[PDB]
Amino acid sequence: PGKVFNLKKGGAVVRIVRKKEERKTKPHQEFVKSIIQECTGMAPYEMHIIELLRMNKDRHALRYAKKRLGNIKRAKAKRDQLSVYARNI
Amino acid sequence: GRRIRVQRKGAGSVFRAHVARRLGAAKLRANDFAERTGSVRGVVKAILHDRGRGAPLARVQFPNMRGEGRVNELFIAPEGMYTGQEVFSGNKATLHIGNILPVGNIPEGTYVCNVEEKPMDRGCLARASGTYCLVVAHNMETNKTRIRLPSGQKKLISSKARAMIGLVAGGGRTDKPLLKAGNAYHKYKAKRNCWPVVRGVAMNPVDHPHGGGNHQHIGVSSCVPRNAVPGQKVGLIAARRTGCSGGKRR
Amino acid sequence: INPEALNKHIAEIIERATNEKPRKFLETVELQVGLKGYDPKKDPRFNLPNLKLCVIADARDADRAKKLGLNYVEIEHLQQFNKDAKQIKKFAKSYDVFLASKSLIRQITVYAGPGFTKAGRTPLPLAPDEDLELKVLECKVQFKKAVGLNWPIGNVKMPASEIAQNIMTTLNFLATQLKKGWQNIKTVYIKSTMGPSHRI
RNA sequence: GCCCCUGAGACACCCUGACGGCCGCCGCCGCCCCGCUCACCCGGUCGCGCGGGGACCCGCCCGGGCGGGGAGUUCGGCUGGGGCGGCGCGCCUGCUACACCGGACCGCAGGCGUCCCACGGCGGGCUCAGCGAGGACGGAGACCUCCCGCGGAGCAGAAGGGCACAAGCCCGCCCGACCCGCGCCCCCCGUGCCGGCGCGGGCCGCGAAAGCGGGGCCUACCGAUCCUUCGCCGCCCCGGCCGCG
RNA sequence: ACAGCGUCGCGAGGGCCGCACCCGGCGCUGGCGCGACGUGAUUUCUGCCCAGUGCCACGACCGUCACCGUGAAGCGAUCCGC
RNA sequence: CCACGCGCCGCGGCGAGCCCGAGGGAGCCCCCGCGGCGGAGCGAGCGCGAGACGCCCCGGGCCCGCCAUGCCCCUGCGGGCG
RNA sequence: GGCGGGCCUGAGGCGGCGGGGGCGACGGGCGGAACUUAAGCAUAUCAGUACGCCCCGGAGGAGAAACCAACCGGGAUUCCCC
Repeated sequence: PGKVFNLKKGGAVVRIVRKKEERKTKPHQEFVKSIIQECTGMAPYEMHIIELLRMNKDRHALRYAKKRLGNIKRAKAKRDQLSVYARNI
Repeated sequence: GRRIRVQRKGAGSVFRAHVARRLGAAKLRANDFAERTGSVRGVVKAILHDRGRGAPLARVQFPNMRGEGRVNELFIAPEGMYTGQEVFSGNKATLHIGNILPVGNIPEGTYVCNVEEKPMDRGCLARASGTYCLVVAHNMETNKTRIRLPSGQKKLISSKARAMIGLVAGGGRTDKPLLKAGNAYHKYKAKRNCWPVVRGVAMNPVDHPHGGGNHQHIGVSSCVPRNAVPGQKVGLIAARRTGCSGGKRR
Repeated sequence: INPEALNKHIAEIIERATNEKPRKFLETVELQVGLKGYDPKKDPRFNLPNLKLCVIADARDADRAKKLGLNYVEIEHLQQFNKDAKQIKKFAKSYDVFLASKSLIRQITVYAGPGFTKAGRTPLPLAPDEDLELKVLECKVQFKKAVGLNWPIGNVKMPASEIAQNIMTTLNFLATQLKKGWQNIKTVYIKSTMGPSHRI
């Protein structure tokens, strides 16, 4: 396969590079995404997904998102992010 | 592997239009503020002969609206035009033979030449020698006058189209046989280099699709589809019914 | 299915049911049901499994089966009926459910046929060799040409909804022998001559 | 009124399902039809006194045709020249073949490209085509008898071998016309491939048994790599891991 | 070749061609026009055939017959439907 | 003819070894100088992995893998022994 | 309508300064063959070559990881040995 077989692999101690001080969007990046979303509005592909959710539930909503965004992981996030707008009107 | 005579025709050079010595284009008066509200008069300077077009060309000058000098415009001559005739032309110009007026104002059944396909096209349909158009009805339903084209189709033009009352002069031109082929060499000496023509079954096979077999047979049916490749369309194009039938009238 | 919702309503048409007062699990129910997506060229023909059944024997029935139910009849007891063949061609007039003997059926083999093929069944297995009435389950989900069909509710004279399990016995089955397993079904409603009920 | 009694089928016992039908009902989707000008495309002029189209075309992106008008090729072989009239171009029987075997030919006399779960396997019985001589109708001729019956019969078809308490014929069963691993012979470079043959094991059949059987008495009746399809137990995905591939 | 003779397409927002696109030629033209054709001056006539094979039909929409689109279904690569 | 790949063959050095590689060295023909090729095979892969003889040569017999299979059993559709 | 200012998108002229073309190699970007090979030929192959085109330098291009690796791990590019 892709690993050699040494039952006792490990003869030197290993330090794990990790986190690199794992950060966040921080206050400004999110705030700005609010400033623009407020004036410009939602894109048409997004509008269809939200409208699918008030009536249909998921399934076909994800299917439109896979075609428009091109990958399920981006689509699963997009369907979920879009849903927050859906449960109000 | 060589293109047919039709293919080389549009290349230009040799197979082009001889236009030298031709006096110029035949067009009506420019439609304008004076023509729209009134009529401008015009003397007939001369009725010259075009080199290329058998049809007489008539030079008529009108008073230029702005500059003092008179502008000269060449009109296809309507039969009955006389040197010194004053063609009164405009929206309010009468139906006396030779005037240029909005087809809508012209009454039903009139004989018209040089009708315009769309408003102010400066001359379009019915220019050939001896040809004419008739207003079947000046219908006001959509400001559209009916026109019977010389060929006889029924088309419509916007009432604001303009034309000359009277048949295009020079009629009966093709009745006389051309006779001696030389009259044909001279006739086409003012037109395209389309004379003399070589038939399809005569040419060797590398040149024409009809080509030549052992016995000069067309080889297949002349009717060739409308949507055929440029090189293929050499036979009768899209025939709806070949042959000679009950005359041509049904 | 809503086991909690309207699956506890199987006794809901209480004194509303009346309708001849048959005496059973209140409303007749019968769980009106239909098949969606079933095609003529599909794949569901077979049988497999208050009350109206009849069984009989000569080697113990008068006490083992007839005492407390059924009827007092031997392996024959028709005679001129086994020659006229009228009532048997449509046994529903006579034997409402057909279980006429097991292990003693040898006596009738000589003169039998048109009614038992018309009715479709006669000698099913309940006999004096077994304690008679141990197999009282003559009950029936039949499928092939028609829809889900209004098949038996599950009896359950017991009150409340122990029949919810029997309603689910039909649910445990039915999805069997269907092209779209459980998807190929169209109606989930409860109504019959009983009276006013609700969707399951 | 009824499982009153009668049909393939209560219909008075209310719910379904079917097709029509449809009030009408859709935060649904396809499709058209008409405006309007504000892109876009036309025509007038010396932009000196304006018109015509119109969200349409067009371009462009895939998609479905049609398309020697173009290209690029290919157009087998043998063979008393070519010869494509024939196929001896793979295969088999009997010759030719000159007594081991091997021996040529658009040389002769012919076939093969299939057919049959019985036309197979096995066990049992049986004797066949017919020479006669007899017997209602009944004679070349149909059947039923004996008798003598070396095969003169039939065994799916070419021909030649071969066969008689059978390899023919009938019956009773039954799947051996099965799997796992091999060798040998035939063509032969002693390579393939078809066709057999001889075995090591498994498992069944048939018969009391010994035996016999991986087809049809033998010699003809068929298929490389690649690729698809599929069967059986598994193995692999490469940094892991789990399902689907 | 040829006059004659017929057939054929077309109303220019169009026919028929050039050309890699740009964009030309027919056309300083407009159906007595321009292409596409066969036949070959008149005199005298041109029969019979639509089966095919061509062509032609805002002739039909029956059968097939695409990308779209979009019904399900599956976790999704997909997969069936119209 | 020259190049480089290959298959044998004859030599020369050395031997489970052997190797002027690119390079570095005040050196040029001299000194130092790896990957490589062997030393172990077989199996599609998981992977697993040769002793027992013999002047040579030929067989024979065995052992290793890939297969089947019978037993025994540990740490276990794992190991052993046939 | 007139007139004058600021901004903005433009129109000529002036001043300074660049830019164009050449070189039989090397170099960077395209456009792009066929003969040939497969004993024929279509996919292949020749070949990401001839030739056409544009551009630069004394070298250019490339270059400081959205990188290989899976190890008791490396560390921009460029070249060379394998």
